[PDB]
Amino acid sequence: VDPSTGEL
Amino acid sequence: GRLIYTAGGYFRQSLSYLEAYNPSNGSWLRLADLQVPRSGLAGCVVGGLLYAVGGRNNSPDGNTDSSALDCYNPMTNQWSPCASMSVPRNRIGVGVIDGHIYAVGGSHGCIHHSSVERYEPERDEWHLVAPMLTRRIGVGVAVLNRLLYAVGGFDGTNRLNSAECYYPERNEWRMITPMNTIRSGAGVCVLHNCIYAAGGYDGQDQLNSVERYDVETETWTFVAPMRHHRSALGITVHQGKIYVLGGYDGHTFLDSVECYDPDSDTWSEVTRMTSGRSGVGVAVTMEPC
Repeated sequence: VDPSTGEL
Repeated sequence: GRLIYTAGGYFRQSLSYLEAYNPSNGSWLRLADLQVPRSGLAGCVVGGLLYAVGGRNNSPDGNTDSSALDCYNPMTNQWSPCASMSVPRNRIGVGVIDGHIYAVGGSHGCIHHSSVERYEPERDEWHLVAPMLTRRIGVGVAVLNRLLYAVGGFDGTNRLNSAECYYPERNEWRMITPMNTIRSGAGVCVLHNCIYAAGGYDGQDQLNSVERYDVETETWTFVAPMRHHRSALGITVHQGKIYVLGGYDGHTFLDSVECYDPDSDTWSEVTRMTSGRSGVGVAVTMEPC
């Protein structure tokens, strides 16, 4: 998960 | 009466939603979906038309950074493709000057851009301009007094707090005072004489702090923080107010929409998007039909 966007 | 348009975004996968909010009656409207799903894109308005720039289609069938530029006409409620940028730009930054669109930084694959492109509507062409002094993605971009500002972002190694300014007549970039907080994926807009940086990610937690830069005094100052912490948020200005839509707080994709009133330096929850999401392009223009 990307901390900055929440994208997988 | 104008409206706040929100294009694309991300919730479980990149979305192609085009929804609009009317601050006058608090209602929403779903419009023609984007031809291709995308998030990390940037929106902007020129000559009354809405433009969706770059981003990425993060789907189950795979990631695909986009170099596409598409136009949406409120008059017909239809999307038309435009000339594509010389390179794909995910988590892009966008600003407009004299009817010209500037695509700033962004990422392609594992590469972080420092390049910049300028789009000419009438001629329907893109052209590279002087590259930023830094490689930035998740960068916030805003325009004030016909000058373009690139704030925060990620250069591949570190989240940034630095920011710079582009002076058209010289096609040159100059660093400016850095922020007080490392910010990646913050909502960056202009209101009066200041460039605002709201939320974002400092490498540790989604932020709720907001700081503004005074072009004159050349300094940043913290203002009232938003209610919710949020990164990769949509932002825009409307009738002297800052509107932040959605974003990710580290636990859930927000659907809350906060409003900032400089006069009283306070935030308020004004509505909720039909559903939570992050990385949505935002812009203001006339209402449809």
